[PDB]
Amino acid sequence: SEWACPEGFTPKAGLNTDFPSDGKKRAFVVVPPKDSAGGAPVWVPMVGTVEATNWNLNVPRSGNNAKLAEHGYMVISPVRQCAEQDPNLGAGACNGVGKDGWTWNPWNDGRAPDASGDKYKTDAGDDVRFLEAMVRCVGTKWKLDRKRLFLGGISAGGTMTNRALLFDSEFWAGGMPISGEWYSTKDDGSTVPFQETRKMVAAAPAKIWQGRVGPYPLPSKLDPMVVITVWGGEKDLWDCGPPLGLCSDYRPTTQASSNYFSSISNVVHVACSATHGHMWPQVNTDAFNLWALNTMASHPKGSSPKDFKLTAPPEGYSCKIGRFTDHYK
Repeated sequence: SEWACPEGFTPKAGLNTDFPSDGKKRAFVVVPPKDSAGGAPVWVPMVGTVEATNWNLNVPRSGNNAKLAEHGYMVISPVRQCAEQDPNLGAGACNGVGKDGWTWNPWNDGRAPDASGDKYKTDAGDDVRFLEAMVRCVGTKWKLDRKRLFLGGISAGGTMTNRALLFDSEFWAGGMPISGEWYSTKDDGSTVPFQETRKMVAAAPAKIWQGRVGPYPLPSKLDPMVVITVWGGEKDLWDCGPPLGLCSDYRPTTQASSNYFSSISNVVHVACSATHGHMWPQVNTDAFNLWALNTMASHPKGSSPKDFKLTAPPEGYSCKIGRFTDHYK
């Protein structure tokens, strides 16, 4: 069976705590659709560094992702390890550098550039496993569509989405990484500082760049999926003030991710450009979210790329099949 729960755990509507996974106690919020017509498509939205899981689900400014349950989607939003099972915790310990082999603390989304992260060149990490186990467990109490499991997120959550799609494409039918990092590296897997990294990518904008967000080396093949990468435009940057300052620019990262997924023949990639900067899509939010999910739901796992049809997104967005062509000149 595709569906199972860990010993002693049973899923319920709303907040779930103490889900056992890789020896940790994990939490997640379940918002079921009113009817699971024999099998509901799934949306797993993830916050980034400073927004609380409940904001992403219930506050417009942060996405209002629970609204998708009104349109037939089962929505499951996972709580970050650092928030220690609190869905109302925004930043806290989450706003910090990573440890134990990880780059950034919110999500186990990319191996650290030093030796500490070498095990993660091949090990997907605890978060990739949690996300799958979580969905597999909810699936024992509500009927879910195994071929329509989609995940997504903003910032660190988009980074985590990229990692899960790279390491566990057998599970997810695809997803929507919004302004996620790629942690681009040189071909041999080594990392150079932010500035050089930005420049090397701008110097070769169509190249397939390796990255610590994924396995090293990146897979030459993946299971069938549909991926919608979202870039928020010129101001889509992450700057946390001195001394670190500007440390992520999502132009090269969404270019690099779009290049890779567009190069995998059995994966449909959609490159969406918006103008809201770095936060959940702000223009026509509800409409965009529903457009994006229905677009992914139109391409269930195992669909042929040649049959995918892209419809126009709401005003505020410009999407094309394939890699981004609007990031570099």
